Amino acid sequence: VTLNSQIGLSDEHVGLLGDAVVDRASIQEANRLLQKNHEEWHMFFRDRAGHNHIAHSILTCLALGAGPADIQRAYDDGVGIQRPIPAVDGATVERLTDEAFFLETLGAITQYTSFLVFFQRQMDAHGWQAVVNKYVFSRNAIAEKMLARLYEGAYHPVIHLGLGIEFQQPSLIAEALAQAAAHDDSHISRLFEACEAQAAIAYPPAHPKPLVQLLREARATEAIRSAPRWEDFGNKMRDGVVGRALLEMAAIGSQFTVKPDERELQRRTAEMISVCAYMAGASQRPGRKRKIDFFYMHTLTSSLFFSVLIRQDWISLADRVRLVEWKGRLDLAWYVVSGSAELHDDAITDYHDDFSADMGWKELYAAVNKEHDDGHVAKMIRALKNGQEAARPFEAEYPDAFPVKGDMWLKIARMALDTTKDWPTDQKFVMFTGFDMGWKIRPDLA
Amino acid sequence: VTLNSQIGLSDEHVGLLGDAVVDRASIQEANRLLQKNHEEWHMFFRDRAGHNHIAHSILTCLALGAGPADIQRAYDDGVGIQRPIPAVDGATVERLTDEAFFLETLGAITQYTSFLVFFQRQMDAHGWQAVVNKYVFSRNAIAEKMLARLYEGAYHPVIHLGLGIEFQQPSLIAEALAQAAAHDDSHISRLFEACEAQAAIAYPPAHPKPLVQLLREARATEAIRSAPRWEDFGNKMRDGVVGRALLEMAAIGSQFTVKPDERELQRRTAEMISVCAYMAGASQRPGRKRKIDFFYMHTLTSSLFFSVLIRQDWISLADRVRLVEWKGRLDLAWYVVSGSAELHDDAITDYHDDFSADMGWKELYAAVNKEHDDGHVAKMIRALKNGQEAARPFEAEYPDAFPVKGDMWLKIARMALDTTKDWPTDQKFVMFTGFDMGWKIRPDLA
Ligand SMILES: [Fe+3]
Ligand SMILES: [Fe+3]
Repeated sequence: VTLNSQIGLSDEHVGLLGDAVVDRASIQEANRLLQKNHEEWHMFFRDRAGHNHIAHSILTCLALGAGPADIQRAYDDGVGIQRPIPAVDGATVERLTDEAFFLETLGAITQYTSFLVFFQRQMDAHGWQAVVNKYVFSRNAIAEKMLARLYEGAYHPVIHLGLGIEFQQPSLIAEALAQAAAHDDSHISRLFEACEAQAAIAYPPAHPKPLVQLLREARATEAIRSAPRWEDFGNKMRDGVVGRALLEMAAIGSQFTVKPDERELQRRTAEMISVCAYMAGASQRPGRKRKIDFFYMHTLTSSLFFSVLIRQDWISLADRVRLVEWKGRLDLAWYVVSGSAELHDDAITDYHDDFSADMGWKELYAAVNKEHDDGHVAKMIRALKNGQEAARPFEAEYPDAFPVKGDMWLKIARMALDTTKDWPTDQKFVMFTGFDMGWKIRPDLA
Repeated sequence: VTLNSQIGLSDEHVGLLGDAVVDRASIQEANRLLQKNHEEWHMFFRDRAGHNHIAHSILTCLALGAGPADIQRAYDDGVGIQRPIPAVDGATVERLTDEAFFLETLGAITQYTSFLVFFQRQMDAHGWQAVVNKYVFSRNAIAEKMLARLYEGAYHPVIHLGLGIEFQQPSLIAEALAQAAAHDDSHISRLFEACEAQAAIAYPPAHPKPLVQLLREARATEAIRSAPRWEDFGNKMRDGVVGRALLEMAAIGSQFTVKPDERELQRRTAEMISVCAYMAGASQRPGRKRKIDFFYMHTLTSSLFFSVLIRQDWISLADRVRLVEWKGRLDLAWYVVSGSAELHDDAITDYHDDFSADMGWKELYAAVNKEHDDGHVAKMIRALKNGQEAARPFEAEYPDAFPVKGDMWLKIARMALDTTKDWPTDQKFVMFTGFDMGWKIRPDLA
């Protein structure tokens, strides 16, 4: 029992946004449940596509004005699928200090408990800021591995990492570092390194291209669009993009360069958020019902937490610039993984539905704090608010790099609640909306 | 503030070519901008492929008949990417007299200012002719490391040096010796030495083979054509040519020897100039557009500065031949790095475009002095002039070693202006034309 491994929320740094009052009984109700999830349940409930969203739903719902029972609502929904946490092999723990052992242990889902004990015990020594800036931002072998593993599994470790920095809870930061260390490899490091590779020789992008301009250039490149197959299934990123369209995707991804200025870093960070929302909202089929993509939304949810990192004064700006660059390049990969679906602006500009035809951010916050899900729909509307705010200082100055502007933000958030209400968790979203097969076999899609 | 460290231009030696009248206001205008670049901006703006062409563009444009507002143009266009010059570490400076410290400090980009201060203070002592003939042509440990470093990075340090000996400004010669000292190593030394190595045991090339003959045999050698890969990217030379085809490529380059005659020195110097222009003008794709290669064009821009060296009386003739020798042996390595693109004479004999179908050397000079570029296209046309004149007394006697002859010199200089007018600096040339990847991912190539 250490002060780090205890999850204690404080009414001081509670929410990046801060546009909602938090019922104080939730904070005592949240910590009580956050501690259970911290020492009872496995982070990975399956080996593949397994993530313990219990903490993410409890935290994000809170920052949107959650009640007491609404916090219990998040724990009760995601515990029905939750599996117990492995034991801690103390031999691995004491051995994880040797650089040779830490690398050979990476990829062990069953060793998550051991990695958590290690990062917690190392945080009790040099602090949560020193651990991250030597296991993530350090440019040595373990860093250049753990850093890519934060983007693994649809940016789920880097979402865990961002929350622990938002509410300042080193126990959470320990989990994210352990989650990234016990993740199966998706070969996405091979894409990150190649993208920063020809970003050296190829010079110079005098006028940096908008990220949306690279999205269109991606879909036209048939080798990229043809890289994912419905037969690849879970290994669309491993045995598809990275496996077939590596050299080609890196050619598009490399052209996304963030100049090392702070306003420029804020500028391009918002560009990624407008693109992510544009991806989840404009991936609709003319003629069919509106429905969001399960992996396009994960590009959006994670965008909010990259605004957390660029504000941290304890990360180097090159690393802060590196986090947005690696973010934007891996998004163009996921856009192809879902099927590179066609994005037209008419669906988001012309969207109406009586249920939320006049709801505001607050009403959406309220209506989302009570609905039963894994927390995904909540995180969407939370990021779309942040995307609206962080883009506005720049929205008018470059209208060609921001496809989502002004009122489109609220529209997408409304579409997020409409298309997932009165639907089970399995049938809320679609998996791979760019694949015509994804809509055929599903009956609820019509 | 020393007389050597002050860039003062005179109307006595203003251009190796000298076939253009120079607006005398430009000389005063060029001197006010070369000094800023001499004491404000870093020689390397990035660690890899980073070079300060501001001095190169201002110098070449001036000798081409630049006006006052055209000298400012070159500075105005290159300063946007420039980064601040590092500080000088005085301990390094005072310790740079010890041979051991000099050898350990090499390769430190952050110590360019320190090397520049050391080479300037040594030129204030024994002169500019004495500093170079003891740190370059001295056959000791340092000079043989620095000489191979003068060819690093596509002959850019020797481009600075050639510009320093041409206009007689010891401040520029200091920057060139400090740029080659602070350069990263591409392992091209291990190719230079193995070139001269079997150029001793193996004997004797009775009738020396032309340099266009060694190109073709190097492309047929599948073990040389296959060493560079698209994944190697930046380090195509370090971890590709020398990394894989060191022993092989050394068998081709060593056959390029220069007999120590003085007419043989200018006959083999002009043969390199015609071989280089043959690489940048014939590297086209039958069916696709016309566009030069970014590294083949660098082999031609440097040929003029090797015409500055063989005329220097203060360099020994044995050292003036080894320069042309090493130059010709590294040019063979760059033909392979770009991809050993097929060179067919038809592309430079049947070249027509209305924009410059009838332009002479005086109009190309006029138009290139007003086009906004890094200075590469102005320096292409200038080297083809020096190549037309110095190859003319040898063109007809050996028509089998001058693949570009007569009117072909003027067709390539037109080709430079057309394919690089109306293009941003990033899209003026292609990077690696022998690789099919280089033409696929670029949309402008059609
Ligand atoms: Fe998720
Ligand atoms: Fe250059």
